Parts: sequence; C-alpha cells; structure tokens
Amino acid sequence: NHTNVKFLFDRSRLLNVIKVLEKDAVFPRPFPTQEGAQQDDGYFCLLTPRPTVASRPATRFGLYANPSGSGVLANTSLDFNFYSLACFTYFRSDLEVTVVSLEPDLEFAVGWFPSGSEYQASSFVYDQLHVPFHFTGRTPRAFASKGGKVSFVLPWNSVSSVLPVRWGGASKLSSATRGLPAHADWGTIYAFVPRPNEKKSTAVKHVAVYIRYKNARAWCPSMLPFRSYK
Amino acid sequence: GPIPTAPRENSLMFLSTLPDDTVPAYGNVRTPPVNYLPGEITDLLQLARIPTLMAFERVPDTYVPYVAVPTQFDDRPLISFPITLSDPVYQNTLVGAISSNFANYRGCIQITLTFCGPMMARGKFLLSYSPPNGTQPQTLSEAMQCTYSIWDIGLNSSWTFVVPYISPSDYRETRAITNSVYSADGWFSLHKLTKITLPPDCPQSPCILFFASAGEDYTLRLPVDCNPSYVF
Amino acid sequence: GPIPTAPRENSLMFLSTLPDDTVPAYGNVRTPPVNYLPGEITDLLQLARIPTLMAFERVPDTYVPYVAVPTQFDDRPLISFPITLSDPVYQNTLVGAISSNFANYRGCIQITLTFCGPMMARGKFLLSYSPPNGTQPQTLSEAMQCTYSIWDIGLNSSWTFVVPYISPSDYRETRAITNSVYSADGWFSLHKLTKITLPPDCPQSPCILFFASAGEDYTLRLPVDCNPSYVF
Amino acid sequence: GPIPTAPRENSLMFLSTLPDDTVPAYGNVRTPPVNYLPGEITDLLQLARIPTLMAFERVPDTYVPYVAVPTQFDDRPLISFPITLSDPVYQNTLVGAISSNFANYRGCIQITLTFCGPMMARGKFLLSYSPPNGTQPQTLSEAMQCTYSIWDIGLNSSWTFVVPYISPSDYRETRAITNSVYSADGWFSLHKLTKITLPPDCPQSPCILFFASAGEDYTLRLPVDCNPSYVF
Repeated sequence: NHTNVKFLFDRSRLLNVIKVLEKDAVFPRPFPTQEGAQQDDGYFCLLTPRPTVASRPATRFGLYANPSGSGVLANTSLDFNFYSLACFTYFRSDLEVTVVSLEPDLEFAVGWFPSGSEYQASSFVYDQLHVPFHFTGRTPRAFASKGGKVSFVLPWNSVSSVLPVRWGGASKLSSATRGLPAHADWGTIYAFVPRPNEKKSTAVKHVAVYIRYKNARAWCPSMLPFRSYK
Repeated sequence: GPIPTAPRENSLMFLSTLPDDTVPAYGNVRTPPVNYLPGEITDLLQLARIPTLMAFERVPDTYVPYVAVPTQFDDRPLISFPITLSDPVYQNTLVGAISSNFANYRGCIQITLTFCGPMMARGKFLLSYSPPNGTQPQTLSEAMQCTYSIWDIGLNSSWTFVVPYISPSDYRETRAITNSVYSADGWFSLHKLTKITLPPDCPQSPCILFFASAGEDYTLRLPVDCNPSYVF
Repeated sequence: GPIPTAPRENSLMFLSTLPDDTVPAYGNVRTPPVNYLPGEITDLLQLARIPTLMAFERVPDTYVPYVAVPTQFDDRPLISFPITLSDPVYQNTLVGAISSNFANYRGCIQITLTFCGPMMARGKFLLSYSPPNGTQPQTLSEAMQCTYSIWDIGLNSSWTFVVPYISPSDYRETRAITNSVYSADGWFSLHKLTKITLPPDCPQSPCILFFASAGEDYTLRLPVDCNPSYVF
Repeated sequence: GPIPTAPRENSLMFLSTLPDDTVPAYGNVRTPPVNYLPGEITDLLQLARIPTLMAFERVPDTYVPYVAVPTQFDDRPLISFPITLSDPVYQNTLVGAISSNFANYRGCIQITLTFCGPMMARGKFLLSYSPPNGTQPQTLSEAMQCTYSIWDIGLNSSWTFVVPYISPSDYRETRAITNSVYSADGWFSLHKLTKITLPPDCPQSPCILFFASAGEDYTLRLPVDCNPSYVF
C-alpha cells in the first residue's frame, strides 16, 4: 500500500528559516522596487511549495552561489522532496504547520493570516509603551512556554479549486506574466516576542519551519525533473 | 490503576481560537429574564439586506448621495463606476462596511434608484452592465451591445436593478491589493435615452438617488481583524 | 475524581511521523466541489505502468533513445546491459525515477521493442536473458544456453519481452552501494540471428527502439527521502 | 470538558523493565513468511534436557571428559564430586551454563554413564549418593549406609542415575557466595564393587564416560545479568 498518494504525502518536512519580529516593520513591496525604502526582509514567509523570492510568488528559481556583490540579498525556497516525489498537474490538501526554535531557551508566539489579506501595520502607545497592533486581531494567535513548540492544522483557504503544479495561463489582462499563479498558498506566517518595542535587543533570533500535508489528492499525471549524465 | 501518563506533543500552549471552554469561576448564578426586549438579531445578513444610500464626491470635501439630471446631452453615461467593494462609493454603505471585515464574498449585488423632480416632465433612461475588458466603455453604442434594460420615467419611480454574479471561481476577493480577474468585475452605467420634457413654469434640474443592498444569495467568508484607522 | 495523573515516559517530544492528528485552527469551512476534474490518481503504479523510452550514450554528450541495425556482423550481441535500476539507461525512465525513491522493489520487469526501417527488408532476431555469473556472456553460442526467444522481422514489429523475477529473497536492493547477489540480476541482450535483406533502392540503416515498463506484480517498499542533486 | 489534570506521582522517569509498549514509528510493514524454517524453540528447557559430557582436570591444562578404570584397588571411590552447579565439572555443561544465568533452581538432576572397553571383560560397580555432613565420606563401608544402587558390567552399558531433590526450602541457590545449607547438597560417588576380568590378549585400561542432564521437573527462576568474563 506504500504507493498510495495519501500514505506517501503524510509526513513533516522542513520549509524555511526566519527571524523573530521586534517591531511593526514595513511589509515588502512588489517588483520592481527602488532603493531607499524601509521595507524589511526575512520576517514574513508564504506557505507554498512553489518557488518564491523575497516572501512573494515567483516563476524562476535562483540561488546566491556568488556571495560577493552589492545590494540586498533575498530569500528563496522550493519543496525539493515534493517536486521529486511524483507527477500531478493538480493538487489539494490541508496544510499543517509546526515551528521549533533554533536558539537556546527561547519563548515566543506565532501569528498567521490567510491569503488575500495583508500585514497589519501601525502601533499603539500604552502608558508610554509602544506595542504593534498585530498582537490582537480577528485571527488566531498562539502562545507557548520557554523552549517552545507550536502545532495546529489550517483548512483550505484559497479561491481556486485546486493547486496547479505547472500552470501556464495568465492572471490579468495587462502586464500579467504568463504562468505565474495568483493564490496558490495557505497564507503567511510570522513570529514575534511579547515585549514592547522600547526593549528591543541587538542580538538576532532565528527559527525554522516544518509543514505536513493531510488528505492529499491529485489529477492529470505529468513528467519528472531531468537528471544529468555528468 | 496509576495514571498511564501519555504526554501530549505540544501542551502548555496558549491558542487564540481554541474552541473548548474553561473552568467556571463563580457558578450558581441567576439572571434577569430578557424576553421583553424585541428586535432580536441572528446574523449580519439582516442588516446587510436593508438598503442604504451611497454617495459621490461633489462635481467641480462634500460627498453627495444624489445626482441631478443635466440639461446638456452627451453620448457618454451620466454616472458609472466599477463594481468593486473597495471603491469609495461603497465606503460607507452597510454592505460595504460588513464586507470590509471578511476575506471574500459570494452572491449578487442589488441596486435601486429613485427620482425626485417636477410634475409634468417625462423621459427615458437606459441601464446597462459591462463585464471587464480593455477599458471601460464610453459610447452608448458600445454599451448597448452589453446587457441592458429600459427604465421609463413615468411608468414607475424606482426600476430596481441587480448585477448578476459572474466569475471564474466560487468566490471573489473582498479587497483588491492588486487588480485581478477575481477582484474586479467590470462596471455599471446609466445612459439618458432621450431628452426629457420641460413643462410650463416647473423648476429645473430634477434629482435622482441610488441605493444598494446585498442580494438574497449574498454571503461572506473567512473573518479577519478590522482596520482601526477610523479612530483617527 | 481528581486527575489520577499517570506521567508518560517520554512526553514533551516532537516526532516526524506521528500519525495522529492535532487541534483544528479555523474550522467550519466550506470548499468548492472538485468533481469536475477528470483523470484522478490513486497510486504511483498508474504512472509506473505506462511505458516510456530509454536511451544510450552516442557511440563514438548526446544520449540516444534509438539504435540502428548495423551492416557489419559479429557474434557478440549488438546491445546489452545489466538489469539494475541504478544504471544510467533507466536513469530517466518513469519506473527508474519512481524506484529511486524507495528502499527495495519486488516483481517482474517488462521490456518492449519497436522497429523503424525500409519496406522490402526482412530478418531475424534473438532475445535472451542471462543470470549473473563470473562475467557477462559474449558469444551467441554461450547465450543460447540461457533462456532465449525468437523474434522474426516481418511477423510483427514489437515482440514484447519480460524478464522473470528471480532472487533468493523476498525483495531486492533498489540501489547498489556495493555489488551483491540481491542487487544485480545478470544481464539482458539481443543478438542478430541472420543477415537482413536489402531490397532495391531502399534506404539503409534501419532504426530500432526499446521501451521499459513495470510488470503487473511490480511493487516498491520502504520510502526514503530524495536526492536533491537535480536542482543543480 | 477540560482535562481534569491529575498529576502522576513519579512521571517523567525511565524504567528498564517497563512492560507496556511505546509509539510505533514506521508502521504498515509486511514481512516474508518464515514458516519454512523447522526446529522452532519455545523454552530453554528444550536445550536443558539434551544431555552433554562433563570433564575433569587431567590426573597428575587439559580437562578430560572420560575416566579409565584403574588396575589398582582401594576402598575410596574412584571418582566423586559435590552436587553444586558452581563447581568446575559443570562449568561447561549446557545445564550449568543455563543455570548460571538465574538466581535459583528447582528439581532433580539426572546423570548418565557409559563404558568403553574390551570384549571378554566383566565387573561390578556401585553407585551412591550422600547428603551433606561433617565431611565427605571416604570408605565404601560408610558410603554403603547412604542411598546406593548396583550397576552390573555386562547387564547394560549405561545405568542411568538421578539424584533426588532434597532441601529444606522451595528452591536452592544457583551460586554459592558462602557455603550454606540451601546451596550445597552433599556429594555423589562411584565405587568399584569387585575386580574386573582381564581376558586373553585384550587391551587394558577400559574407558568410562559420564553425562549430565536436567530432570523433567528442573526449573529456574529470577533471571539476572551475565558475567562478561568469557570475552577475555
């Protein structure tokens, strides 16, 4: 029974590593983007097996094999395991998320919103203490003790009927890039510390992400990636 | 037997939307019955159904919930707008406000119009809807190809209009971060069909009003947290 | 009564393949029905059964999925290879790719051949399989002792061939870190039985193709994690 | 309702002999049937029952599993030993080895003897057992008072002998850190009853062998951990 798609696609795998928020911060802005902006990177990540760049959907995958240069570097990701696993033009399943710290004896919470929405900015001031509004909202916020462990299951949250593995259409009449999907994701995830911005610290914190597919289904078989004869 | 302790994977956590209850604190309480209050509410659809009045910025900071039919004539429509809840025109309607607190919607949109003018004046009007295309239609000729209806001035005073629900999905984006097929759904426009009649000694510049309401199949989904900007 | 707390031996742990579920987060959701999509998939065997084309490095970086029958004659087989999924020849077939993601396999292997040449030409071919031994057989005489079959050129154009499943175990190693009895299973070869006929004014050098597919009893086991080398 | 958490007294512990199971890791597995293997084993008693050969240090580093009847005569027994599994004589028997891995034993001990000598020779032998006392008996006269039996040379070649189980308890110490009533159980001895016959031209010095095995009621108890000395 090992060949069953359900029995195959029911295990956790790492996705990406992200830093820990310490302020409201500005969300990344679409491309092309000019210099001088205050948008910060490496704090927000989108839930999607397909390639992405700088927390946004993408078509071509890249890597920084050349370290030297000038400018701002970017994040990238792609589910090597999922893509190599099998062939399916279409796919749908519930996405399960789990997070574990990568620093000694740390405590924090996590925040999420589904597709179509966007990060909530701005901050309040309580008794001379500034706190971003993202602490409270309509959507779940999770809390864990020191050490840390977070787990829950998100339901399907995209308008499209299924998730296209290799799509070839366009999304809009003008300037739309061919083949770039629209909402093939489960939303965005982010982490933050329940402390006022006034007590920000210089040392950076980093955290990994693991995901798991539940109740997977597929359609319209396809091809598999080529491997060299070198 | 002893506690067969099976440790849980991720206990000792706090979750915002945990459905289960918690421990009671001060139980054994009694309350005053409230059956005497009428006008109970069940779902927001009750308020969403009741119509309200839209508005538009004054033609060259005072928005106006009415439009007056001009004496001049042109082939372009007198008033038109895209059907997109993020537009300012809906930015104060009950339907728009409620929709602003959800990820997506589903169903038809209902529009109503009213006339306010003289006694012995008559005329004709044409209502039309145009799905999205390269650009908004301009000429009544081009509009006529699209779906349209005839509203006579004198037959009735409110020729109700409903935009059919058309989209290549099951829902649509309540807000449009970037223009997309699932977000915008073209535009709607009104055209003056023929010159109206000006009777003896009656005032001029009649007045017309428009109202919007959610259709019977209107439905929202995926609640979210509000924008607190209105406090400022 | 009070919690008869029975502490668990190793709770407060995270495990990759824990089968049980977790707490729902945003329940009470509805989805668009997807019954309209045809071509549903159940197991990878569906793709594993469909045949595909192998290839070989060009005879003295261009691999070739075809072989042309030469005019020269020799007692050695014209094309042969070991039956080992790790070999380059299978390194792009669907069966090979799928097998590369498992510890072991089980079942027979199916092979198909096709001819592409002139009209008025005829010939004979011999197919054979040889279990492992000191070294690969070379002469058609030695091969003839092993299992073989006769494929006529003119009777049909694809004399399907299947290698029987033979091994001193229940499975075999999908990949061979070191040569072992359970890993390799000898070789398979094709021999030209007799000189083919060259008719008037027809082109020369006919073309032959080979296809591979998993047998009806083909089965994998013990999934593993992939090699991400293909990204490079 | 909410978890009526009843904390356990001593959870978060690791215990060597916890009987219960744990979480499966890679379930949904299939195995090759093994019914084709014969000679299944159920309990160590199966091996404990099969007899084996003891040995003794060579009479003035070569232990000997045989004894030869001497020509000289004396009233003392020719071969005797205490019935204590810790003695070297049992230090390689299967029964002794198995018993060495338990706290205590229970049941009778079975002994067998075999003769290997000439054709036309005859004789008599006396077998006896002596419970513990001040010191091991020496004279055949003293031994005769204890339990004994007559074994003729010529009637048969193996007059099986079993030591009855006698002790003031339900078990006995497998190993004797210090001499104690429950540990030692006296001794066993063999006496030459009469001079054997030496026929014409036959070889001399016949050979006798002894074998030991656990009785039908033999039983061990209270497993322990082994001594790893044998690695050295």
